[PDB]
This record gives sequence, structure tokens and C-alpha cells, in this order.
Amino acid sequence: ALLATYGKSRGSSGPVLLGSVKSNIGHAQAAAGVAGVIKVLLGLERGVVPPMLCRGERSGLIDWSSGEIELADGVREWSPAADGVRRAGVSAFGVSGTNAHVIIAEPPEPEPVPQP
Amino acid sequence: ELESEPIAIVGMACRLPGEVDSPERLWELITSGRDSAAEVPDDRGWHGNFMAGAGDFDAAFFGISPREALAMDPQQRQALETTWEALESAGIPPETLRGSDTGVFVGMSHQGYATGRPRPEDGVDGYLLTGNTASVASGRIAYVLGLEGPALTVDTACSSSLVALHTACGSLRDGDCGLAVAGGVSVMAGPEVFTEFSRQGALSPDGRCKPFSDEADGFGLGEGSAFVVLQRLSDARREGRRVLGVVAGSAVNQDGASNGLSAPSGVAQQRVIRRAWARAGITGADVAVVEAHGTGTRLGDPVEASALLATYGKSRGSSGPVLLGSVKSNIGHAQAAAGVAGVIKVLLGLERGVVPPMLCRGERSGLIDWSSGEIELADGVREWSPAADGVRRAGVSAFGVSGTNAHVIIAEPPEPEPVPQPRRMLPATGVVPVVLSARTGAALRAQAGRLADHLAAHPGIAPADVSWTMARARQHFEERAAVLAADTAEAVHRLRAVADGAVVPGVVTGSASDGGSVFVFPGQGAQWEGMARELLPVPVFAESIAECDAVLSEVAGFSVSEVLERVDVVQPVLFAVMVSLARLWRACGAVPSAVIGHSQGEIAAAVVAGALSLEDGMRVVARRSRAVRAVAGRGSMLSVRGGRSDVEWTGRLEVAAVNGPDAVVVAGDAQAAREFLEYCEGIRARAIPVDYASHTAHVEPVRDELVQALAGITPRRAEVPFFSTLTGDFLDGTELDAGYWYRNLRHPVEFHSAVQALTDQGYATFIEVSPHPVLASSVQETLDDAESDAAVLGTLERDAGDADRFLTALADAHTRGVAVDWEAVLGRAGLVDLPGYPFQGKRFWL
Amino acid sequence: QVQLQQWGAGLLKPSETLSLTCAVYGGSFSGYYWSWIRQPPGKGLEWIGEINHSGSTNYNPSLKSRVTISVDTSKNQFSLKLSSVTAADTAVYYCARGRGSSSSFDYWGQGTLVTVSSASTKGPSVFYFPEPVTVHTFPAVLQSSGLYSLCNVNHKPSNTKVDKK
Amino acid sequence: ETTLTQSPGTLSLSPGERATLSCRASQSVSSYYLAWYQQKPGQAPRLLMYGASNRATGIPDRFSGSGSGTDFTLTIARLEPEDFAVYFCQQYGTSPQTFGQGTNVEIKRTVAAPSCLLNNFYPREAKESVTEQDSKDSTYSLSS
Repeated sequence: ALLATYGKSRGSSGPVLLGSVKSNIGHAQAAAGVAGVIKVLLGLERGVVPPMLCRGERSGLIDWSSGEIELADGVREWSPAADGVRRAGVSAFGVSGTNAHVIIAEPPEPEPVPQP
Repeated sequence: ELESEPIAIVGMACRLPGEVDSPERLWELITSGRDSAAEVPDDRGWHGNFMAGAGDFDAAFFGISPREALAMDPQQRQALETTWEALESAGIPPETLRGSDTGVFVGMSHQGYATGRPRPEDGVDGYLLTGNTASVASGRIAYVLGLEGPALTVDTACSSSLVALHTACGSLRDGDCGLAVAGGVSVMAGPEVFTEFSRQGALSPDGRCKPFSDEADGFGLGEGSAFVVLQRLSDARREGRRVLGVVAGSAVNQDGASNGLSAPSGVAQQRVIRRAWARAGITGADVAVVEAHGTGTRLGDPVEASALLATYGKSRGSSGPVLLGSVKSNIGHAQAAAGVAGVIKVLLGLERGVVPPMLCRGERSGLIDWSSGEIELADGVREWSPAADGVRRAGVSAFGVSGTNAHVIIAEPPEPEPVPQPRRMLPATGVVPVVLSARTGAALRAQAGRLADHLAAHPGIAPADVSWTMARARQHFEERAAVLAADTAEAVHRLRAVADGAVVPGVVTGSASDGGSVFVFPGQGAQWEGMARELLPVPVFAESIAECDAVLSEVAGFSVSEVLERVDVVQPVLFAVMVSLARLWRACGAVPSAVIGHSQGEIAAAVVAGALSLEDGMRVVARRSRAVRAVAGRGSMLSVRGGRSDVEWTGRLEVAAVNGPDAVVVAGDAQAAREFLEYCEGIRARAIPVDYASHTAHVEPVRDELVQALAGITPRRAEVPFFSTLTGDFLDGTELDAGYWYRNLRHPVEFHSAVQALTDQGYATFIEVSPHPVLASSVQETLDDAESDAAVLGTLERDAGDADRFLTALADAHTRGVAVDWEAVLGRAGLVDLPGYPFQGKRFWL
Repeated sequence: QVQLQQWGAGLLKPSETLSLTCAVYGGSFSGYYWSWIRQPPGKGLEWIGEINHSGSTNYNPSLKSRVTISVDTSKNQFSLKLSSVTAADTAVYYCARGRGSSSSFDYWGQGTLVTVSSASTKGPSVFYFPEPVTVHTFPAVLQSSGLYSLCNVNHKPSNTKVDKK
Repeated sequence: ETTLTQSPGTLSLSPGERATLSCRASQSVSSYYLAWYQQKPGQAPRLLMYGASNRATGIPDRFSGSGSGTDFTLTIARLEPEDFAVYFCQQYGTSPQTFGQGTNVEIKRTVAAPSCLLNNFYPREAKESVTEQDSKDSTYSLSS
């Protein structure tokens, strides 16, 4: 599903980076999502894509052939978009069948104000 | 071009204590002034208000095993059956929702089901976690119905169901779904909730809530299931749904730091009331009724009444005093279902244009300042004053014991824009079909008994409405039945006939099948003077007849010729009625998987399948039938009851058709026939009114001549698979040349053979598209030989070329599984409230 | 074959009663839905009503209050009556064969121009009512006066022939 | 009443070209109850399509009808001379049977000039009494 959305029509923006904090902490179940959100927020602070404990080789069950999705191996540059805004997508898929996807974006520049 | 679009309530369902199993039974309980307080049932294992069938579940209906059903929390099961009922109230066949943005929002908490160790025998391992985790309560509904908008379970205790409504209304306004089920369910399985409130001293010994009464001495615990179907008002009107009310506005907030987590705060209650008014752009003077939280606790009732005083009590202005009540006075405190129960109460009110009453028991609470006279208890039924707008409105309140509060403004639905109504195929005859379906025969029978009881207890209900509703607003299941009826009373009698197993005219029964439908075009002797005249009002039919008139004259100088015979007129007229009846079935939704014909019938069938245009099909049957009048005189035909081979003296008569295992046509010399005939005066034979013998060598004279006449025809690839009775198999429509049409006149008709093949290939329904049943009985016999369950149907009948007969045929085609577009047949009538699906529930209680 | 002929008073004064009749030749009056369809000038057509050989009627609700159609089965004829006429009703009225109630129409009458005015027949001044004046001859045009404005001019209905040049 | 809005107002083309005439209903109508008519000037309408797509007897096969709920279309393969006329759709599924306002199908020619008279001109668009499109020159003539 990621290949059919984030993998299509990237057009010289580079492969989307891919990762899951469950590789370091497991399935927090109900907090699994915000956990992931906090992880991409940690990254946004430092301006780098947060890494994932990738183990072994990439699943042979997956079509890596377009080269448009890359595992977040160690720390990477977080390319901003043409907009100039750094973004990330976060998924949590429930075993009752309920799904959520959230776009987290970098905070917009504060309008400066004379200081007290 | 964007705002808080009003959300519409298009359906509602509920199961509540006091034997209430539908919104209408709730109305009965409230106007009766009876209550539901009774002792705890023993069958649970540890005074209150309890559901009739808390633990009954038609598990097999939804494809759930009895082991999984035993593991499912009774709340999961009530929610699933009540969701179904709510969609039926909205008049939506739930299948149409598979793959829809439809969302599910279930208010619920845990009630102590499945707390012991699992008796291994019960074998619930692998099902108990999923049957009892909160998210599944909502996820399971989306799984079973194939719904694909958000599915959440929310817990805010007593307000749970109103918070679920509030969330669904935002979901709808936000685009996250385009239809939503919202409600709450509770079933006190275990005694933990009752025990904690006992220990607190919060429960009346009665088991009865006495809201705003001097006799208030605690609340009565209850349970139940209450669900509504929500839809943005725009989509509702556009789809022509029956809007019951509208959520004009709603709000949610919290007590915050009260005096104890459960302690109530009148200020919080005021603010939530006022946010609702703001969202709904109204003031308290615009609301005649308030359906309160109203639990009958000595200390909370005055808190709720003081906030109503401080909100609904002030500036009442023109609007007279506000009427106040609570459905908990009749059913108890339904916990997660309390809110929407209240909402269904005021919606019943809106239907009947009156304020729903409350069981006032005793004198008003001395703890409440009634001195303004601005709040009155709804003691019996009252006028519902519209607002200065001319809009009736109510306010519903649910204040949960974890501190979260909700208030909702329900308003009467706007007046629908009138729309031009679609036309009803088939002239009106007063007779309307009423179709039934369930998942088993017992359920089918029960459906019929309930419809009859409802129609007896509710006469004056328009049969057109019952017809439209049961055909368009209900799902059609495997076991079917249909009842023709000219007036309500005849419906009740014939529905009871379905219910009790009686064979009666106007009643048909059948199983719906996967397999395709085969259109049988017979020809032969289907004609009767004046046939299908009563269908000339029907444009679909009359238009076909007219175009047939055009091309007949150009090729034979003839036409309708039925304003008030012989082989080269009768065959060009039976051709026309048969391709016309075919187009009529087509426009009523019966689409043929294959066409088959008997002799000349094959020409109508080739037209009906698209292999020959109407023109070439007329020319083929006009110059095939003119050519047969040229070998008149000597030659005739006879039917011979008794099977071929046994009937198979030579050189003057031969077998010219085989029509079934016990029916053959033999043909040859005129005299020679009378010979065989009066021979059998000592087998049930009979001669066909004919002056010639076809499918014999008597036809080789007109060969070459016929082949020539029909050399300009252009056979085309068929749109419908054409099965050739000659070839004995499927045949590209290009192959239907003059040669084929001569060889059709000459070679013998192996019709019994073809029906056997099509039965082999698994076709389910044979529709004889003819003005009188000609081959139907023979086909029916062929199927009994092959021990088949395929069904056979006629279209018209002598003394029955009326719309009432086609209507009867539609009814039987649908009962066998033919897809009748009841919208195109019974136009579009209104939705009437009729009993739901008759769940065949068994008890499951771990 | 099948052919339709209609006749009736074309020129009318307001508040009067339009009356046209149609005759069906060769057709089967029985089983078809004989129908009136008007067409205001240059506009789309508008269905008036229908009747079968039995007497069953069906009228457009927009005019039902002032319309009546009828059959004579022994004459093979059917007719339109339209009360309280107005200059709105100025149209080309057509009779036609309907293949079923309120259906498509295959065979059509030749059309009867029905003009509702209140102007006694005046005669042209060449430098006129009714409007069958003969002489790039432009189509006539109605003035607020009520008289059409548009060489051997010849106004039939006023026996006038200026024949001036 | 159900409303039928035809489109375009007046499609101009030349003999041979393919003319596509469209018709939008105010609400969905079954395809069985839509029809197309031709009306040569000062004559009666002539039925072309019934039931959306069924060609009436005697109508050349170049006239094609199609479309479903709300949007239906009439299509002529090759515009022959006698086809230049006005076309009307008709829905007969809603109780009030109703008709399109019409679409003209005029001759397209090289733009000419008006030469108060407006002599022979094309296009007819102008800023009274205009003359029908002439038979040999296919131009117009207005008179204010």
C-alpha cells in the first residue's frame, strides 16, 4: 500500500524513507501511534530522519524493484519538500480493522514579535 | 459554501427493558405509564430493569459459529442486531452498504461478562478475547457489513451514546464518512456495577428512577440497546430518505473538579446546554421539550433542575413553560444506551406531533425551585409548541458518572422539496405485490406472521407503501415468498397463509438461485384473440408493438390486427408479442443469460439476443410463413402423449418435434394422420389445426425460394448467448443465415434435448416468454426427469393477458431469484414502518 | 398506412375557448394514446394531454384546470377544448399518436397555428392583422399596438392589395 | 416537472462532419423513457430515437442515441444536407412529460459581411427581424 501511494509519482524527490519504532520498543498496542509520532517529532527537532533497527535482509515478499522506498538504515537527511516544509506520515492499523494515517509536518516559522 | 451542515436521523432502533423491542413498543410503554422494575434474573448468576432477550442472538444469520457466539459479550450481539434493525428503519438494505464510507460509533463499557475461568467443554478459547474487547463491539459491525468508515468504541459512562452521536456528527460534517451508525449498548452480565452502586447507596430499593419527584431515593440500574443512523441532511434529501429528526447541535464537556469524581456540577451542565444552543443557533425559548438525564437521585435531580432553570427557565418569552421528563422513569437507567433512548423518545414524539410523557410518581421534589413556574413536568401527552420559527425542537442530556456531559438539540426535519415521481411500469390495477425473504423457511414464515399482525393492528396503511417498502427497503434473502393483494385485508389473509403453510391463490414460495435465466420463445399455439391488449398502455411494450407494425406492412401489409388466424399472419403476430414481452421483462430487470426457441420461436429469440435486427427478424418470419402457406392442403401435425422411440408404417408420417419425455409431435400426410389418430382412439393424441406438415420433406418444395428471399438479412454477433435447438449447442449469431432459417423449417425440433442440456449446464430459471404457457409443462417434466430444482415460469395466459398477470410473473420470477427492478416496476412509493428482520435467536450465556 | 389531420379555429379572442379536432386515417384508434402537444413560437414543445379509444384521459397539471379532450370512436376522431385562453396560449397545436400512455410519438398531425389576440382585422399600410400578408422578405413582428409590421402586397384577410412600388 | 437542458445552443458544422447533440435532465430518468426528434422548419416533429438508444423505423443508421441518468446524447455520424434542422429531446418517465428547448444545427460557412438592413451575413451573431439561412449562400439578414 505504501508502494502504491508514497512510491508512485515521486519525481526526483528521492525514495521515501521507511521505518518503524516497534523495531526498538515493540508493539505498545494503544500508544503505538503517538509513540511513532513522538519518534518523528524527535527527528524533526534535529533535522534528521530517525533511524530503525533494521535486521537481516529486506523481506523477499516485497517488491523493492522501483527503488522508491528505502529502509531508514541509520540517520539520514530529512529532505524538505518543494514547499520547503519537512513532512512525515505515521500509520497505525488496528486489529479490529480500524486504520489511522497522520501527516506530521514541521512547525511554521513564528511571526516575530517585539520582546517584553 | 461550508458550515455545520445539519445532520439527519434517518433510522432508529432499540431494545430496552419493559419488553420494548422497537421504537414503537417504547411509545406504548411511555403512554401506558408502566415501568420495567423487576427482580434480577436468576439465569445470569447475579431489583432493576432488564432486557427481554439480552442473551438471545441469531448467530447463524450473520455467519457466526455457536462457539464464537457463546464467547461474544451480549453487548456485542445486541449492538450487531440493533445496528441491523436501525438500517432497516432507515429503509437501507444493508448489502448496498458493503464497501461504503459508512462509519460505526458505539458507546459502551465493560459489564462483567466472561470473568470466570472458561469451562473447557464450552470451548471458547480463541474467541473470548475478541468477543469481549471494547474495540470489537464496533469493529465487528464494520467487518460483518463490509463498512469502511471509522469504527470506534467510546466509553464516557452514562453519556457514552450521546458522545458517540456527537462524534459521528463531526465525522459526517468533516467528510470522514457519508453515513453513520451511532448509539450505545449495555447488558449487565455480571453484578459488579450493581454492587458498587449498592455499596454507595445510590440505588433505589424499588429499582425505579423517580426523576424530579419528592419520592426520589436513588436510581434504578437498567440496560439496553439504542442506535440511530446519521446522514448529512443534503445527502438524505437527495437520496429521498425519510428523515425522523435532525441533530441541530450538540455539545460535550466535563465537570472537572467536582466534589467527588461522580459529583455533578450545575455550572458544567449549563455551559454544555449553552454550547449546544450556539452550535444550533437557537435560544432556550426555541425548545419546547427537554428530555433530561433524570436519574431520580435526591442530590442530582435538583442539580439538573437548577441548570435547566438557569438556562431553559430564563427568557422563555412567548414560548410557554418548558416541558421536562425522562425516559428513565419507565425503563430505568440504560447506562451506555441512556442517551439515545432519550433521543428515540423525543423522535417518537415528533412523529406524533406531541410531547412524549413521563411516569410522574408522587409530588414534585421540594428541593427544586419551581417558583418561576417556567418548568413543568411532562405529566401526560401534551401539545408540542413549535418555536417562533415554526420548528419543533427538544433538548437531550446525558451526564456521565466519570464527569463527561453531553446535550443535543433534536429538531423536526425540514419539509422535503417535492420531486417529480418516477412512473410505474404496468397499469394500476389496485393489486400490489408484497414480497418476503428470510435466511431460513422458519424465519420466512415468521416474517409473514409479523407483517400480517402489524397490518391487522395498523390498518389504513397504504398497500402501495407496504409493497414499496418490502421490495425496496429490505434485503432479499435465500428463502422467499410473495403475496398479491388488492387491499390490506387480503394481504393479512394471504400473509397468514405463508405463515401457516397453506397453499392459497395469490401466494407463491421459492428459493432464490445463483444460476442464470433462460428465455424460452415457443411459437406453436400461444395465440388467443385479443392477447396482450391490456399491455398497450405500457410504453416499453406498446413501442415495440408499434415498430413491429412499421416493418410488417413493408414486408407483408399487416399490423396490430388485434383491435378486435392463418399461418402467414399468426406467425408474424406471435413473433411480435414475444419480442415485446421480452423487452418488457428486460425493462423490469429480468436479463436473460441465454435464449432458446422452438421452430419459429428461434427467430424471436435471435431478435431478443441481438443476432438479427427487428427488421430482418420480421422479414425472416414473414417470408418463412408466407412460404409455408404455399405447401398448404396436404400435410398435418399431431401431438402424441407418450415418449419418442416408443413412437418411432413409414414414408408418410415422421417425428417432427420432441417436446419432453412424454410429448412428441408427429407429421406427414393429412389422411395418413387421421389414420394414426383414430388408431389411438383406442393414447391421448390430438391433431394441431394445420393444413400442412413442417419439419418434414413437404417443405423441400419452398427451399431455394426461401433461402433466396432471406439472402439480404445480416446476422450479427449476439449480445445474449443463443442456444440453437438445431445444432444442440451455443452458436455465434453470424451463423443464423437463410440456410439456417430453411434448415430450421426442415430439420426436426430437438427441444427436449436442448432443455436437458441447459439443465445440465446449471441454468436455474426458465421463463416462457409467450402469451400462453405452451412448453412450460413439458419443460417442467424434463426437469423432474433430471431431478432438478430449476423453476419454470410463464408470462401471459389466455384470460390473463392483463398487467395483473405480468405482475404475478414478476412476483414469481423474483421469488425464484430473477432480479426484478422493483424501482422500475412499482415506481417509487414511501417507506412505512414494518417489523424488522425476524431474528431467530438462541440463548448464549457463559 | 397511418395519417393524421387536424382542423379548428386558429384566431381567437382572450377568455374564449380553443377547439381543435384530429382525424386518424388507416390507423388503429384502439390501443394507442391520442395526444395534444403545443409549441409556443420558436420554443420547446409542451405536452397537453392524451386520451385512448376508451375515454381514459390524462392531462398536464399545468393546464388541467382549463383543458378537455374527447374521443368519438364511431367517427375515429379526438378533440381538444382549452378554456379561458390568453396570449400565453398562442402556439402551434399538434395532434399525435402515442405508443402507450405519456410515451414517444411516431405519427403527427400537420399542426394548427392558434393565435390568441384582441385585434379586429386591420389592413396593411405600405410605405396588418391577421398575419398572412404576402409581398429578403423578413418575418413579421408584433408591435405593442397589436399589429404586425414587415411590390405586390396582398393582405388576404382584409381584401387589400396596395401593389405599390 | 422534470427539466431537459439541451446543449449546445446552436451547433454549427458542415456536411460530412460529426454532430454530437447533448441533453441534461434535472434528475435521473430511466433510459427506457427518453426520445429524440427532428423538426424541419414549419413541419411537425419526426421521431428519431425512442428509449434513449432505439432507432425508429426508417431512420438512417447514422443517427445514434446514447446516455444514462441525467445526461443523454444524440450523435449523427455524417451530416447530410437534409439533417440540418432542430433537434429536441423528450423525457417521458416523470409524470409531466417534458421536452428540450431545442438545439439548432446550422450550416457553417466562411465568415461573410453584413453589407437598417444587414444584407447577407455570417455568422448570424450581431449587435429586429433576421432571415432564415439562405439555401444557396447560407447567410442571414437582420432588419432593425
